[PDB]
Amino acid sequence: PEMVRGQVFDVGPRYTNLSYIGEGAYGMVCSAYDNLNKVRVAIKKISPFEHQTYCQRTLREIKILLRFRHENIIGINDIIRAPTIEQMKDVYIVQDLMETDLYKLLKTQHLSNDHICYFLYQILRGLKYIHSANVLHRDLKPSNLLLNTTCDLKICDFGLARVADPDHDHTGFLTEYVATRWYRAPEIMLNSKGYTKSIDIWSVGCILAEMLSNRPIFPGKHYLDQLNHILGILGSPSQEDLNCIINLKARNYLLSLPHKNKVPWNRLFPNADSKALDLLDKMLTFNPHKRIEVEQALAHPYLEQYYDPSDEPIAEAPFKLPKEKLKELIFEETARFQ
Ligand SMILES: NOC[C@H]1O[C@@H](n2cnc3c(N)ncnc32)[C@H](O)[C@@H]1O
Repeated sequence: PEMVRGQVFDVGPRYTNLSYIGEGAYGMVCSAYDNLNKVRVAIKKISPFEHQTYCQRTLREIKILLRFRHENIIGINDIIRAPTIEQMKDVYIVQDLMETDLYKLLKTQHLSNDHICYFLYQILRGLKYIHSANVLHRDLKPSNLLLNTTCDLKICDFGLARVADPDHDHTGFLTEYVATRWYRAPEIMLNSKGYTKSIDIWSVGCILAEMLSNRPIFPGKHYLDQLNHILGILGSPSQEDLNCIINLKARNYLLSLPHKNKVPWNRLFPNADSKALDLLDKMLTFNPHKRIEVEQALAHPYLEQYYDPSDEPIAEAPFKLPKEKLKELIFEETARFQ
C-alpha cells in the first residue's frame, strides 16, 4: 500500500499521487487523483474500530452523509475498505476536494459583505435541509464549513449529529457538553441537552459574528467561562426569559449575577450591514424559543438577493452497542461501494 507522512494510506489503484492535507485524532486527510473520474479528490482515513465512541461517530457520519443529497452538504463519493470485516482495519471516505474551510479562511482573509451574505445563505440553505430531515448537526463551526475555489460552501462532519427530540431536551445545570465551546448555546450550560434545532441556529449566529470580524464572538477560555462571554454581550436575561427556566439551580445562578447591559451589535461591528446585525441579533437570542428558525432566517431581508424557497430543498425521507456490532454496521453501510 501507498504511505503518506509515515502512515499506511491504502487506497489504490483508483486513487494515486497522494498529497497530505491535514490530520485528525484518528484520521489523516490527503488529496488524491481519481483515475476513473480524472479529478483530484479528498480522502479521509478513519481508524475507529478500537473505541466504541469512535465507531459511533463514524457510523453517524457515514449513515447521514449517504442519505443526504444537497448542494451545501458534503457528499460521500466512495468508501474504500477491505473486503471482509476481519481484514477491515481502516475505512477511507472519498469526497469532493475542497480548497479550504471557513476556519482557515478567517485566519487570513477579510470577507466582503457580499461573501458574508453568500456564505450565510449557503449555511442556512444546507441547514434547512438538515433540520427538515429531523437531524441536528450539533457541531457547526467554521472548520466544519468547507469551501471550494469558487466559494461553494458545504457543511461537513455529522459525527456528533442527533435526531431532534424536543420533548426530552430538559436537564440540569452545568451538566451538558454539546457542540464546540465557542459555538455552544447558553442553554447547554443551563438546562438543555441540545436536542432542539435552536442549538444549531445559535452556532450559525456565532459563525456570522465571526465572519463579520474574523474573531470568535464568545471566546470562552474553558467550559465554565463560556456563559460569562455570552452574557457579557447579550446582557442580563429578562424576567420573562428567566421565568422560562424552571430549573432552580440554573435560574438562581442567573439571578445571582450583577446586572449587565447589552452591548449593541453596531458597537461591536461598526462596519457591518445593519440588516446582517438584525439577523445576527435574532440568531443570538438568549431564549431558545424566541430564537429565529432556519426558514425564517432564509427569509430575512439580509438574504433577499438569494432567498428562493422553491430552490431551498428539503429532505425526502426524514430520520424518525459494542464496537463489534458497530464495526459490522459500518461494514454493512459501506457495502454499496464494493
Ligand atoms: N478535515 O480535517 C483535516 C483537514 O482536512 C481538510 N478536509 C477535510 N475534508 C476535506 C475535503 N473534502 N476537501 C479538502 N479538504 C478537506 C480540512 O479542511 C482540514 O484541513
